[PDB]
Amino acid sequence: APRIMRLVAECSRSGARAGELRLPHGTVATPVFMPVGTQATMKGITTEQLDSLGCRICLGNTYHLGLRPGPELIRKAQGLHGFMNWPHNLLTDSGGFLSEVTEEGVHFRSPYDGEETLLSPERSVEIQNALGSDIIMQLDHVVSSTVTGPLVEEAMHRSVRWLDRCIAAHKHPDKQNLFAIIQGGLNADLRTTCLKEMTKRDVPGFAIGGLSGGESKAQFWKMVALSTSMLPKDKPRYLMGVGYATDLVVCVALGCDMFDCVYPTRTARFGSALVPTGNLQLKKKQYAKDFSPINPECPCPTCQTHSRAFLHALLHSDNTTALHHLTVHNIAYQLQLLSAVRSSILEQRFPDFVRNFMRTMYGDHSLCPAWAVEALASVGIML
Amino acid sequence: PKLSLIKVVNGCRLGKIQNLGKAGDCTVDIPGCLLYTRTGSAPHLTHQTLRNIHGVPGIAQLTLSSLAEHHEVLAEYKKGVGSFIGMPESLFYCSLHDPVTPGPAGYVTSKSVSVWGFGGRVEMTVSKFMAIQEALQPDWFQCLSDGEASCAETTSIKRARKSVDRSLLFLDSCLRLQEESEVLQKSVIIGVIEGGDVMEERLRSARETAKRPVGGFLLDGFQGDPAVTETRLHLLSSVTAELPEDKPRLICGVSRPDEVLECIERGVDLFESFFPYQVTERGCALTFTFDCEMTSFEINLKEKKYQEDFDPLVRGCSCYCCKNHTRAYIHHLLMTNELLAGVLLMMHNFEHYFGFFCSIREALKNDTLAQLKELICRQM
Ligand SMILES: Nc1nc2[nH]cc(CN[C@H]3C=C[C@H](O)[C@@H]3O)c2c(=O)[nH]1
Ligand SMILES: [Zn+2]
Ligand SMILES: [Zn+2]
Repeated sequence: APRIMRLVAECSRSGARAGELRLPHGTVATPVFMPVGTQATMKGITTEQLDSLGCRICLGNTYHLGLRPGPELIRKAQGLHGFMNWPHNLLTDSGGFLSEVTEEGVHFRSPYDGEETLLSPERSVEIQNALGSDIIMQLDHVVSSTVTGPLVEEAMHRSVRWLDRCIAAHKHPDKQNLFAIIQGGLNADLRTTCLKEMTKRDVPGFAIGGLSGGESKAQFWKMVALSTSMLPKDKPRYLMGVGYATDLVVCVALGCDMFDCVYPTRTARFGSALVPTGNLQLKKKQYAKDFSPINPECPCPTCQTHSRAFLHALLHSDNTTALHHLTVHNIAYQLQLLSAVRSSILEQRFPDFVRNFMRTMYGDHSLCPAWAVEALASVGIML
Repeated sequence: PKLSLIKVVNGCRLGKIQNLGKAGDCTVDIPGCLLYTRTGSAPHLTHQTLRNIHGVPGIAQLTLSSLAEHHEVLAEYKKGVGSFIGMPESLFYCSLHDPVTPGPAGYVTSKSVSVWGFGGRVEMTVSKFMAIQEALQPDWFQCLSDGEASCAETTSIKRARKSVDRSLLFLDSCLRLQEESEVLQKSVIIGVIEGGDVMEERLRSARETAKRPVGGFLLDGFQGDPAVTETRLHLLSSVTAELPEDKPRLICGVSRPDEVLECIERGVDLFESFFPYQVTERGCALTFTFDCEMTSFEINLKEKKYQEDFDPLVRGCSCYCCKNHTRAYIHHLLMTNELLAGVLLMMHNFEHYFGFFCSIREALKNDTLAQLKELICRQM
């Protein structure tokens, strides 16, 4: 089967990978952070702005589109690409993650009594076919990482059976790429079983699921490392729900290629702007007379044009443009960070880049998060 | 401000105002509109999305009500409001109040006038007013004035008489303060014509203010709901007949296309552009033709008939929204309370409005404003 990913450079020290994805709406360099496009439009960012930031792939919430405007209208609107006028790539979820799960599928009850809606694996593939996204996600049985017991194993085996049902229902692999989702929770044995079982399927890509749900950071990166150690080297690895800057840098070192998170789009609404030292709380009065940009090294329209003081003024007004400015910059920070990570991999200086990123973020290495020091040390990156 | 009139047909002044700006190399065509802003920003539009609109006026309107509470910040910034808001290339006329959210009346005295912003009320004497303009450093700025003689309540004749003398006292005080400031000498003060609904005081306000070396005139107190009444329309013509032809005439609170044409016939040059903002704030898009609550100039995109309408807002429109998105997409953004709707609607409603003012100047060159006026009013 044709590979959708080609590795361009690898870190001789760690598991960092630089590559590019061949997708129906253009090629995407990896590692790549993928913004949730459904929230960016809700944030007042047009297609032209998001394209100007260099974003060549963004997410779409299948469940959100299932409520409004529904798969019937998206299909009539020349897919989700034509509906929002996005010229580049799109990744949609299976839409299954108020909901009961049986072998038939995920069940949604109607509010204040009423008929149910059953999202089966076949229904999910059909819904994602109407959206026309370039990457589609398997319907999986998701249990939270905080839960323990028999449901974890019950959800993992069901996720494998649903993967086979999605593969059978997916009749156009030439137009859409189906990804499997590694479950198995925080249990190393169950996850190894899911890794051994799911990697036998001919899917173009794999995703690491069931993580970033309140579990301890030690259990987090070790489940990431177990996943990347058993996932195909010549296929992309997608870590779902990870967007914090340190988490991205660490998980790239562990071998992840794709990431998504609503984090950059949300903190922009809270007045926070992402910077190499963390974040600026621009709503606070300490920036009322700060006549410098958020980041002079940031290429986004906000930093090339406006000061922190002016953005502080808008945050203390009814201007909705204050959210537009920060959403633009916060997305640009994510794309700039991941492209800087990629350049370090191509230039064989990823560990030195990680040491500099950690030093700028936390200061002395003894102030770095303990989980990140161990995770980076497991792949030969010392601070 | 060197004003040059191309011609005057049926009372409409067609021309241009040259020698404007810090460099003196700017021109403003009359009749025209000013870019409407809130807290130094066009609503829903960053400096990036603003460049996506065709025919943006070269002069933008600022309001003291949205910026006075930022006095200390702009004072420490020293470089003026245009550079502060990242719009140093545009001209800026600072008016006193915001036309859509002006605040409660009854705070005007002979010693101070109040404006309202996001943080609250800002009381400013003539000294504080000129200190704020010295920090904003606008190209033009409305002088401190008493415009509360014009209200819905039954105003007294003495109250209309007071607004003339009070605004004149404010005018002469601002001119003494401006002459004592190096920075404010670069700005152009605009006289404000008051007098309420009393014809005698309206005429006296126009004659007395014209006797001052102001660079223009603000016609205040003619705002009408749902539009300018016939009593104030006749009041407006009597005032403009007393004003010099060599200086611009500005009006506030008049932005709907039907009253705009009525005021252009009375000799009014520059208008605010807050009407396309109001159309946007109710999820509506202007669709009225000019070739050759909600009004009939617009459509409501929250209506269920646009669920599957994949046409643009206006066929043939060259704006970003109409050339890239559909009514179905706009209707969807409004149902899900997404802020892109306010962005995409404001882009179209500004482009439609700015193009409507192009048709006014094009029709004045062709002496066909009566046809354009008939086409506007036929859609009501
Ligand atoms: N389909 C799907 N989408 C997903 N998005 C994010 C995750 C992974 N994080 C979620 C999984 C369990 C945790 O409680 C956390 O809330 C995921 C998944 O495991 N499956
Ligand atoms: Zn930036
Ligand atoms: Zn348009």
